[PDB]
Amino acid sequence: QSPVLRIIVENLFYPVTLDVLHQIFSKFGTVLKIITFTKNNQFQALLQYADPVSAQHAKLSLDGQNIYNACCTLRIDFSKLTSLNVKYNNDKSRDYTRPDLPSGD
Amino acid sequence: SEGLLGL
Repeated sequence: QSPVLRIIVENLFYPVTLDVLHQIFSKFGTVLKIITFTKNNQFQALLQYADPVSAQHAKLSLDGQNIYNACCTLRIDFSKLTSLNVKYNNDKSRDYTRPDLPSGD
Repeated sequence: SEGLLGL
């Protein structure tokens, strides 16, 4: 069981920030790190919980759910990554356990 | 298609 989830937000008709993902996923556990990126022309993210069960719970509860009315559908799967490496704290990545990280470069 | 949060 992996504590890291791979997330794709489809039908992105309104901006979804890293902080909004933190808000939504924090309901199911302690979010340690989040990194967002664009691939295959889709907004995606990797999110790490402290507990693999929290990841499982979030996937069951949130997969296929819209973040906002009529848009921003979450597609969630487990990642084989056992943890995440975050270099910076900014709009694209965040390590909630390391407030000392630079925002870039 | 309701959402988790409001706008």
